[PDB]
Amino acid sequence: MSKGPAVGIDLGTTYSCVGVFQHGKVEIIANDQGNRTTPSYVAFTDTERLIGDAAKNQVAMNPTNTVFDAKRLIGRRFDDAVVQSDMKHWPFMVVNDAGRPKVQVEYKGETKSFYPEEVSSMVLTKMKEIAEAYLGKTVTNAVVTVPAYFNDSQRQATKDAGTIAGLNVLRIINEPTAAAIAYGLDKKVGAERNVLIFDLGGGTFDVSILTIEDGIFEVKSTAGDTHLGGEDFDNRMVNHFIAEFKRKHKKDISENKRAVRRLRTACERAKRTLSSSTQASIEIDSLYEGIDFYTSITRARFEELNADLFRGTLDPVEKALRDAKLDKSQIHDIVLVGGSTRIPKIQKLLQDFFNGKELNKSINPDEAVAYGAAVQAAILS
Amino acid sequence: SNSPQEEVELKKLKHLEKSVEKIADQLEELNKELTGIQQGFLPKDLQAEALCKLDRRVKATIEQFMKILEEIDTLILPENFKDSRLKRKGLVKKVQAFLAECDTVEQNICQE
Ligand SMILES: Nc1ncnc2[nH]cnc12
Repeated sequence: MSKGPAVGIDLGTTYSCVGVFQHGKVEIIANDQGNRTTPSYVAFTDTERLIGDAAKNQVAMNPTNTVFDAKRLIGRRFDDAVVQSDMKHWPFMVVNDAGRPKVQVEYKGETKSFYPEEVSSMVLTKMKEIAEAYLGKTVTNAVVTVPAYFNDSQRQATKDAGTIAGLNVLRIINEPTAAAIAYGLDKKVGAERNVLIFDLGGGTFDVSILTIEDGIFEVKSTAGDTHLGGEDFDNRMVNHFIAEFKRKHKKDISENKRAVRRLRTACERAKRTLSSSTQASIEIDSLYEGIDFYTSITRARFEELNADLFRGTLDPVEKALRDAKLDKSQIHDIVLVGGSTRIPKIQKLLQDFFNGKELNKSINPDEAVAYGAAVQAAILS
Repeated sequence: SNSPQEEVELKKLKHLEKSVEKIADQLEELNKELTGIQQGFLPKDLQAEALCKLDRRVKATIEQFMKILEEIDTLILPENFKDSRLKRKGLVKKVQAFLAECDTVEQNICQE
């Protein structure tokens, strides 16, 4: 295989994305399964090691030896408030090894412990491979992004994750900086630009304020919710259809994991449809106790069910405008990152707050970070 | 009153029917093995080890089946598509009878 170009990688909490700059445009690479984003999952079995889609797929079969959320552990000490808070919701073990956390799995019949960067490296190798498969070229050089709030330890460990993976990590840049680079807000007219990045995706909510002074991005403030994402909107849709099935038939399906699974799955699909259509229909034969569940949900209802959650995304926007010492009217550009920003109510609430100002949503939100990191990789090439 | 549009939804359900058959074959082998261990001449001490060795396969079969149901659950069939709705209901009921046999395998292995 011939030598390839440099790539941009967005190493996310739930999904990672890889892009390459070619023919004067960024191409986001689809994996072996044809997916443009790959799960941040590594599963250990009796016979093999599964990464990405194949790890995500077997989770239900093997929940204890399927690792995800390593990014939440990366660069953190075991005694970190965030580490002890999160391990209570993981089906995998996290152990204290000299103050450093380590996941504890059962791999090929043996008890194996891995540092968070070793997990994150296996994921990175997958990203590297995805690109190597598409281009038919050996990929070594890469630009990996990290959140703006990531400290020195969290940053170095991510670069350590890139190293173990066998990537010549050209640079580590911020996720808000990469999303801004993707829209070329650094190439714009005027002297100082105040950028607000609204990132609702990857099971996290990050509100960043940036200032582009002569092409130098400065992070003025950071706000948000580390446990607010798509899943919360789904939980509300799930509770709605459980209650509805209760008023319809006087039967509780919550105890049945399979009926809840089927309903939650259609609820994820019905939500996506509600971002481009004002109504979504659901037909589930023999859902619970032999009953067929044929129902529908409007965009107006989905909005009502998440009304407090949706409106609440602006508290961080107000909190970030405070800490950056800027009025809303001083914001030159708004950037939409993450899949949940596709929600028309989120776009409208954020547009009305900025007094009808246009939002930057043209670049797929899920790909905006990787798109920016790939532009950066080409520049450093 | 048969529509060409229905033929499209019938082809989807036929392909899903053949996918069920493939997973049903895997279930069939597990059941023959299970029946074989339970009724077989294996040393009693060993029998438990032989039973638990079906865990990974049974759990895979159940997941494959759950995935089949989620592919079926994406179908929107109008009233007039009477044959597709009967074919749809039939397959779900068959995958459910298959899943309830899987639960039986699970109830007979790795017990303590
Ligand atoms: N189309 C979409 N609408 C709403 N939430 C989403 N999350 C990812 N894609 C989405």
